[PDB]
Amino acid sequence: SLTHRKFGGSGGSPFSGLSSIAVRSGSYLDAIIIDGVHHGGSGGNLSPTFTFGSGEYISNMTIRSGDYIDNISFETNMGRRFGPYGGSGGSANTLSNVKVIQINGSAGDYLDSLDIYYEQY
Amino acid sequence: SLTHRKFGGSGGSPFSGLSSIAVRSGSYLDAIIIDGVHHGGSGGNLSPTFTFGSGEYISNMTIRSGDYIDNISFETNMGRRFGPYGGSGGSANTLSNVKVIQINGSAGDYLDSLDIYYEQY
Ligand SMILES: OC[C@H]1O[C@H](O[C@H]2[C@H](O)[C@@H](O)[C@H](O)O[C@@H]2CO)[C@H](O)[C@@H](O)[C@@H]1O
Ligand SMILES: OC[C@H]1O[C@H](O[C@H]2[C@H](O)[C@@H](O)[C@H](O)O[C@@H]2CO)[C@H](O)[C@@H](O)[C@@H]1O
Ligand SMILES: OC[C@H]1O[C@H](O[C@H]2[C@H](O)[C@@H](O)[C@H](O)O[C@@H]2CO)[C@H](O)[C@@H](O)[C@@H]1O
Ligand SMILES: OC[C@H]1O[C@H](O[C@H]2[C@H](O)[C@@H](O)[C@H](O)O[C@@H]2CO)[C@H](O)[C@@H](O)[C@@H]1O
Ligand SMILES: OC[C@H]1O[C@H](O[C@H]2[C@H](O)[C@@H](O)[C@H](O)O[C@@H]2CO)[C@H](O)[C@@H](O)[C@@H]1O
Ligand SMILES: OC[C@H]1O[C@H](O[C@H]2[C@H](O)[C@@H](O)[C@H](O)O[C@@H]2CO)[C@H](O)[C@@H](O)[C@@H]1O
Ligand SMILES: [Mg+2]
Ligand SMILES: [Mg+2]
Repeated sequence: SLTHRKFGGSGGSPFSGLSSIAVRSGSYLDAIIIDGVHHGGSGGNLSPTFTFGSGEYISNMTIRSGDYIDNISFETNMGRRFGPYGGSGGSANTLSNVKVIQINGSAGDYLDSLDIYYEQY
Repeated sequence: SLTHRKFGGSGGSPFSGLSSIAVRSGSYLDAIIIDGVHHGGSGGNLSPTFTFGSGEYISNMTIRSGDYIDNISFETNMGRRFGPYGGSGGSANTLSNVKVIQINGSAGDYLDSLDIYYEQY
């Protein structure tokens, strides 16, 4: 059962473990790069890195996928945009009015799949 | 209390976003370093970095806390432990028979709070 629990006090500035994202892309997502950790292969070209602010999170996202992840775009709650990066294959699926918590997946020479954990609002 | 969705195909090798953890600690946790990214202050002493292996996840965790995070220790499904790090203040809470998915929190000069996202078995 998926859940969360908070320990500690009320001080400080919020942070997420998911602190930055970049991709390598061409026709597909060759790689997704999460906090600088690379998942996938070395093809395509490297995107800029998106670094989240305190309290900033992915609120909406569009993922195109087939056998692999074709394309990623997202928007944050601060209205900032990442992508689209990738190609035009697959079909699109969207998350709307969410808070993304984690990005897991599977990768080889490319990014095969994503398993996105999020809160739905 | 949260959900997940999968996108893409069945190829490649699985990965988890949460792949390394270190802390700075004294009396409290001054900081937590997740996938290399520093959250918190510059006090205390830097712990070794725990780098997760293939198929490894936190299955047991004990956090002491009050206004801040006083102490952390955890064990993985593969029997590999981190800590205890920190002090003996606050009060203790344990999660067990879990799979930790993400660590968020809040931090200033110290680690004020941790929000642990997990599957509960
Ligand atoms: O993102 C995957 C690759 O995209 C491009 O590769 C294309 C290539 O441009 C095209 O001639 C060929 O027919 O298809 C491949 C993809 O299957 C990039 O040039 C590569 O760097 C990427 O790996
Ligand atoms: O998500 C990537 C692409 O997945 C499918 O393409 C497969 C195709 O099904 C298979 O016959 C061929 O051998 O491999 C390609 C991927 O290289 C979708 O049909 C495409 O729309 C996607 O771009
Ligand atoms: O991420 C896409 C696939 O990557 C790998 O497949 C490679 C294979 O390792 C290599 O020997 C061959 O030359 O190219 C293929 C990619 O076409 C993984 O082994 C697959 O599981 C992934 O789907
Ligand atoms: O982990 C927080 C800090 O713990 C110690 O600081 C102590 C200090 O040793 C003691 O003299 C004072 O009375 O209390 C503070 C904590 O409130 C470490 O020495 C520091 O490096 C840490 O930042
Ligand atoms: O988690 C850190 C400590 O939090 C509390 O101590 C606070 C106390 O609540 C506050 O009134 C005072 O001003 O600061 C101290 C921190 O030194 C818990 O009572 C302690 O057990 C915790 O160690
Ligand atoms: O993480 C503990 C707190 O760190 C900062 O608090 C500072 C504050 O900025 C400074 O003016 C004062 O002198 O010291 C405290 C540390 O106790 C954050 O601003 C707080 O939100 C955190 O709780
Ligand atoms: Mg408490
Ligand atoms: Mg400050």
